[PDB]
Amino acid sequence: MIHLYDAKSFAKLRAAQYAAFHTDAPGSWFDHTSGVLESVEDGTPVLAIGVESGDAIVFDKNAQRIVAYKEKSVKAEDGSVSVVQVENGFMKQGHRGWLVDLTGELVGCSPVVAEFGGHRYASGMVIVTGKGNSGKTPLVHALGEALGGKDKYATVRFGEPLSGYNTDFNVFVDDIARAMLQHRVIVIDSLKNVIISRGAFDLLSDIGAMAASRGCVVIASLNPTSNDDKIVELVKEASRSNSTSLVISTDVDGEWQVLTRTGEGLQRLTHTLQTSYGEHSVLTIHTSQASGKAIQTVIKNDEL
Amino acid sequence: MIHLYDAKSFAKLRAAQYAAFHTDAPGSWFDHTSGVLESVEDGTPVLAIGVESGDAIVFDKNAQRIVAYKEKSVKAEDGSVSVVQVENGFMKQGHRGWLVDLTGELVGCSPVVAEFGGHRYASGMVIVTGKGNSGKTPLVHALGEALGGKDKYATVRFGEPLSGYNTDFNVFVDDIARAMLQHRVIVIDSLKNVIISRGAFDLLSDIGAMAASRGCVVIASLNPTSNDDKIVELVKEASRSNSTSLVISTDVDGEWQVLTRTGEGLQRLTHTLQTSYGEHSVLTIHTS
Amino acid sequence: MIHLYDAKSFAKLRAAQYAAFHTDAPGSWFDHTSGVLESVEDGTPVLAIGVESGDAIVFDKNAQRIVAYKEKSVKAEDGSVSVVQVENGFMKQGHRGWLVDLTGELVGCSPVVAEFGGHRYASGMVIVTGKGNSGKTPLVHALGEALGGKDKYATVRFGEPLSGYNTDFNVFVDDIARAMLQHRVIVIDSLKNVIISRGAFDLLSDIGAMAASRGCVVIASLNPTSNDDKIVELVKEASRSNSTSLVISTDVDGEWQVLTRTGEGLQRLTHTLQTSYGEHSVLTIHTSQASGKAIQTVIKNDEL
Amino acid sequence: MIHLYDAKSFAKLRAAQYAAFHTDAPGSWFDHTSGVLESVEDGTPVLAIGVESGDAIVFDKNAQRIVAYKEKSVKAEDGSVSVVQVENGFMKQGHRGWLVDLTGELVGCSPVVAEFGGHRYASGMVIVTGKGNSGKTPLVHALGEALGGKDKYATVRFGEPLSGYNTDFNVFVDDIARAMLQHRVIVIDSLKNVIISRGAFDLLSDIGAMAASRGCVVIASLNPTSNDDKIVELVKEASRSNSTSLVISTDVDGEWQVLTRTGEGLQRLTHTLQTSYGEHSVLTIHTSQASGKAIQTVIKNDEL
Amino acid sequence: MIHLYDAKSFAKLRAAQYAAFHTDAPGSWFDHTSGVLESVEDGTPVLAIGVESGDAIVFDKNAQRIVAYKEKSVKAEDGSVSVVQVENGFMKQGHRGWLVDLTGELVGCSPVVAEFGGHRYASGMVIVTGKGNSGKTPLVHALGEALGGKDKYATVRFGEPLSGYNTDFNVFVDDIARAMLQHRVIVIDSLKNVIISRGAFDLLSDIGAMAASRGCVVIASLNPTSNDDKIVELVKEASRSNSTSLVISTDVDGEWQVLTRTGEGLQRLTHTLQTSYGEHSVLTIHTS
Amino acid sequence: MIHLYDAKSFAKLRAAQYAAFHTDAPGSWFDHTSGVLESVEDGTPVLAIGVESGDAIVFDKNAQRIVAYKEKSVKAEDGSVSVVQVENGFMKQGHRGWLVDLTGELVGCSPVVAEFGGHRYASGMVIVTGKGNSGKTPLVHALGEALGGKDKYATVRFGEPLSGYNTDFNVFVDDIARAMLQHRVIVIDSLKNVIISRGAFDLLSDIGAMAASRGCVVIASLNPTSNDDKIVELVKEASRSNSTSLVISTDVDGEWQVLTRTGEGLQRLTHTLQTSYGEHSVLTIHTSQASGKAIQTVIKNDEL
Repeated sequence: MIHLYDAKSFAKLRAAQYAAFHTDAPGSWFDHTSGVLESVEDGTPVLAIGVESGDAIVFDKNAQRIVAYKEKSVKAEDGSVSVVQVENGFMKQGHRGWLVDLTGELVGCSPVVAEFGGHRYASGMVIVTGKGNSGKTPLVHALGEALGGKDKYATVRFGEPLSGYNTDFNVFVDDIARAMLQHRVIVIDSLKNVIISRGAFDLLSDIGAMAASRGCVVIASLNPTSNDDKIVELVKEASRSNSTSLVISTDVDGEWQVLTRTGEGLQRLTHTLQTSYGEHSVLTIHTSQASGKAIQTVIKNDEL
Repeated sequence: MIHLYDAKSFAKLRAAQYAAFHTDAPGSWFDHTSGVLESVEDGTPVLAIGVESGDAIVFDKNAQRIVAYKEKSVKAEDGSVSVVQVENGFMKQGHRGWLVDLTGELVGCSPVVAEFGGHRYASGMVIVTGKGNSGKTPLVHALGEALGGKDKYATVRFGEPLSGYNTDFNVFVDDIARAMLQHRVIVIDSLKNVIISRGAFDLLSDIGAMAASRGCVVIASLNPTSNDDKIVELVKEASRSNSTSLVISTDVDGEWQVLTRTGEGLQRLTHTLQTSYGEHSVLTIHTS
Repeated sequence: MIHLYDAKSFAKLRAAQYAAFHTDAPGSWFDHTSGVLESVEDGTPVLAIGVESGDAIVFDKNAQRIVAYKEKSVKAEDGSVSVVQVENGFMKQGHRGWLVDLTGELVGCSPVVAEFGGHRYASGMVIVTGKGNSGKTPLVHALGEALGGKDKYATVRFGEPLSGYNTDFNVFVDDIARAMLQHRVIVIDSLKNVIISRGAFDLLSDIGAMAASRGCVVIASLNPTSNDDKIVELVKEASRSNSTSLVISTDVDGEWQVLTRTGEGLQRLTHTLQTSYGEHSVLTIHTSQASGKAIQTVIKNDEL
Repeated sequence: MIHLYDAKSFAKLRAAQYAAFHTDAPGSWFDHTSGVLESVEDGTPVLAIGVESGDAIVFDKNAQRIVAYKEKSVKAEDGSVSVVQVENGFMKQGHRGWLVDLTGELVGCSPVVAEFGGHRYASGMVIVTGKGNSGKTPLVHALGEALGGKDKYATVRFGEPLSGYNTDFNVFVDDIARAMLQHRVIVIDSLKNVIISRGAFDLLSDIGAMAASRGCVVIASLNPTSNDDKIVELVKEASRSNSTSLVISTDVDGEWQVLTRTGEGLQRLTHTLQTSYGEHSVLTIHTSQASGKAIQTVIKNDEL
Repeated sequence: MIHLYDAKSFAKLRAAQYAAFHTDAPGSWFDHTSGVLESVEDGTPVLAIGVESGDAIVFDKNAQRIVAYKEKSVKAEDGSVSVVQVENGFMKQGHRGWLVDLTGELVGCSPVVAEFGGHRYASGMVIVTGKGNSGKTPLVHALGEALGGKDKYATVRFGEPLSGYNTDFNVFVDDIARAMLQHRVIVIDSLKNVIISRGAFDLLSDIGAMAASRGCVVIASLNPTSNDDKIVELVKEASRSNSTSLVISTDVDGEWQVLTRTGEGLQRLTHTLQTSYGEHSVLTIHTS
Repeated sequence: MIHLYDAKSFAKLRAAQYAAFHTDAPGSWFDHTSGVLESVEDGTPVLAIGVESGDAIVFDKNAQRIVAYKEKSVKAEDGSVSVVQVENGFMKQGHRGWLVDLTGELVGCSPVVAEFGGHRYASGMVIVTGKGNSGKTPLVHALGEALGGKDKYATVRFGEPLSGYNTDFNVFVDDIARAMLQHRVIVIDSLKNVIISRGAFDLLSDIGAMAASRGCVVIASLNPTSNDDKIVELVKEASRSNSTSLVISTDVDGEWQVLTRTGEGLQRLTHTLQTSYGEHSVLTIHTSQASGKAIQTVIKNDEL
């Protein structure tokens, strides 16, 4: 909905957003939204996501797909009303995204999802990319385990010519919806194929907000494979504007750079990671500042 | 409708337009359209805006969506007639924009919406863009608070990978319609996606006129993300063409340039703005 | 319809076309077509114009829209037959343009619409463009008043972010149809937005002939805004082939160049205009030859 | 249909094709096909042409449109069968082009349509183009009158911002069908607009064969207006492959070059024309060899 | 269908393919498929080819179009099954190409279609193209007569602005299907338009295999009209890829180069041709 | 489905994946999946593949096409449910790919399919390409026989202007489905034509995963024919991201380079092959290390 502000209310918002990343306890936001979801009336639609065609499928708090649901409206303080209606397995009325309020009026945050090696990591979407020798697959799995901490991380596999890999986009969005409804740390191996169908386009522009709202982190690998300037720019765009955080390889082997957006209008931070391989290519992340928008695009032409 | 003129009537129009920006009391136009809107019968369609598909949804004076409305025509002096029909949640007959006359025959204005730091600002749409380090988000919020003055400003959020951000275009136009119906100062953070679906195209070419007619100001940030090349001249200009006013960053950090169209065929004015950050990235616009 | 000729009949046609611009009394053609329109059977379709979708709406001699009209045919001397049928507010049979004969066999003319400052101006469409400091809006209004002479000129406003401006294409074609049915001098402020939907394309290629046939003049402003070579060429094309006359700014402030097509196969003439601003930006046009096709395109790359 | 040949039958065909242009009496082929058309059963479909949408309308020998016609088949010596069926004003079964045999087994000709100034001119389609000062409109009218000789020539007007000009494509194909059914010499002023909808594409690739089959000549003006390489190549293509003859302007004022295809597999001939203007821009063509395919494209880059 | 192989069966296949071009009697493959086609029940679908829209029409062994045909399946050794159903003039079930087995398990051949001037020519599709003065039309007709030998050659005319030329794609595929069903040597003058509608795309990718299976040769002229730039390498190559053989003009007038694919995985042969004109532009191919 | 991991479970997965290629007995994975397929309830859908239009056809364990099958669901441990429904010969509910679990939780492998000349070869898809004199057809047949070993290899022929070649895409996917259901070693001669319709696009992104899951190898030839940078990049993409292994020609006659992905996140290996021709062009492969991602793209510009 829309929000109204004056100098005072705005200043409070910024302070709260700042705290959501810098001081709140890592993962507390995720736990809180888990609570909100559990308190739902059962059978109540909570998440809508687009399939290949552009239509949307809906799920309940238990990641179970809803096939039929009679029109129902809800009026917010905004005075605005939201309507949800599912017919024959597809949304007839409503919008893509969370169908239940998880954020209240605390919007524009990058809720801290975890802490590792002395650094705080944001929830939302993290694209792991770059052009070079450093492999993205080992990195996403190492980051998943590290941010998972005490918890296991969920792995969504898509579009790779390996055994057991799903290659159907609609099964893909199904795996993603379930993962965000049930886990704090999610790894998507290969944003390839996607990034174009309406579903792929919707996913690319929806996933970050969905994840940040839940307080979970989606770690997706993306190889700037094709050097075709039409998609090379689609990679730099996805990385630039559709990601909450970015993890890119450097010219030094095993070294990665992490660029993270700490919140609406807040500063973008950066830190470095060193890594090394163990047996069977298992990667380990070793454990022992702002970057202008100009320095940011300097990082972007790396993908070019 | 169409208007007829001779040298005399034209001269009067130009004088009236000039006054609408230069001498009228800041925000008086908004108050006047508020009065007109309040006089509508309730359930009577007042605003129609396009959704993603190109279809249009309709609202009453209370920002309530109209699902069903039997055909109804209205004849003007122009001799022309307007018709409005809503069926199953979508407009069957009518046009996009205000469905009620707010402007009378005073058209082609950039009604003054506020005065700040010694400068008068126009209503309509204001695009804040440019390439560089100066952040657009802090600027639109600072501008919203300053132009809001004694009133709070409304914030419409869209398309950013942050918590609580709506990314569905249809919810977006809904937020925008409600905002223009109820507030004088509106901030849209991120005109992404738009600038393309038919809805996005309709929005870009309708919003400025809708806002100027109401007397409200829509302050929208637009990052020339697509490319970092001096293609920033692309979205710009295209911005300058569908905007009542333009606010672009300069090569000096914290400094911005304001270019404003004072009216139909009138002079385009320009002034500079100096700014600085406080705690938690709150931006402040200096005033002489 | 089609016309047959031999050396003699052709020579007569050219002489008549030449007179329609050079010797006829300014505005006489308009008065004549006004007469033909008034003699129509009432309720009889006289004008058809395309809406955004590509369909067409129809009007009667009083600029009133026709919603229902049973099939009716008419056979010309050409032996050919025209049919008109309106159903549910849209043309079911017929063509875009004038549905009644206003020109007889006198075709291919640029009927003189007015005289001012010692120059004759043609009816049809006039595009006012150019890239520079000189503003198009003040010029179109000054030209409207001047060519209007004793009569007022009509103003159609479209697609500008100012108060009271219509931005819906279908309302636009409605204003245009009514203007051409009722006035001799018409100003269209902003051909922007248009110039692409089927309606916009139809309008661009129909309006000049519609206006020239009626004997009215449509003065439209067009800023070569975007420097995107795909539409910059659409501007040079519209100006080159879809305009009866062209008014372009020069490198000297306040100075404009008028290029006018005097008729089918006739010479394109050119003259200059000097202007100055009064109070509230009101512009005034001060009052005190052929141009090859090569010199013509030299004028075109100005827009490039 | 398909034709079978051996050395002897092939040699006869070539001799006959050669005669159809070089020795037959000018205009005799037209007279012959007029005879074939007059002997048709009345109400019998003879010509089908595509409208904007891609559908086709049908006409009888009197240029009258056929709205309903029950399925009817005809078996040729080829063993193949042709079927024609019109329903609700549109062809339901059949093909675009002549629906009646006018050529017999004498195919691949460029029937001489007329003789003037000591040169034989071919029937089929003639595109008058080139980039320069020389005007196409005066040239097509002068060529129409000259080739018309004792007969008047028909003029089809389309897409120009002048009085009385039709701008609706469907009315345009209607005028063309009627013209080819009733006259030997036809002038089309402005192939602009066309040259893209399915109808425009069909017209461009059908008209030459339709005209050559009838023995009539269609003289069409085409300005290489837009210097947009996507249509500049569409102009060089239309001129190169869709025209029976080409008439292009040169770098010398008033001079034109005529390139004509004399028949299937035969030599392309070329000759020059000198012209001058009289009163009211009436143009006159004054009256007192093979060109390789290489020299031909050298003529083409003139349009580029 | 799919075929299985081991070193031995594969070696035999390659030997058979080699013989199909190098040692078999010229034209024997055509005669053999003629025999097979003649053995079909009549009214039984044998050929399916695509029309402009992408749909397909069906013909019997007599080149008669099949309007209605109730479903009927056939199981092979492969275990796979083929189905054919025609409804209202169009194929409802089936595939494009030959609907009857002509080749047996001898696949991947370029069956010799004729011998002339000391060279063996392959059946299948032959594209005649290139940039330059040498005219394609006279060459395809001369080649048709020479390969026809004792038999006349069939000529399919399409898309040229000359008298009696069909310009409707659907009539075109009809002429082509009939030609391949009834003749060994076919000439197509102008593969215009094609090289795009679905029908044109299907034609380009089907015709070569259809012709090679039958044992007939389709000689098509293709003018790289679109552009005169060295883009003649575009249509070419693309020609070389969908053609069994290529005939391209050289920089010496009257001289042409013949590139022919002798079979699946076999060597591509090349030889030169000298030619000259007689009366009325009749072209003659010199023979040593 | 999605899988959860912690350091320990992840390490076990990597060890198992490593073994699936390096130590398991060549072809054992294929034999195992053959077993799983034979245990299916008969008439039970096991494979779905896309046809030209984008729709999908379904097969049973005997490579027989399923035309009708009433909705049936299955719940996995993931909690997620899969549904399959076939109506009128096309899938109404379900996804493309294997409709039965063949991999269990052992995902992301490149199951060894065979061993030859001292090298292990992976299952999945192998694209044989490169630009040069070395012919792809003789190489795919030699590799088919070699990897086939004691078993015969299956050959799918498509889109070549030779006798007996199918050129209809839908018959093509039918041959491929049957081949993967019944044989370990498959050769596809010509991925030309494909690599664009929805079916072609689906095939390109599905086949590798389908094959790796079954444990069979699909050896496909692909000539980088057209030097049109829009498809030349589609070739480098298909080779780079849609292949489990790549076999490319070098600048030395008869020599080829084999690049193989050994598993999810594992190292890409490379070795060389020497070959020579016998009689009738029968090719023989003579029988007597990691390559960075940088060296990998250096191999890619060969196709450019």
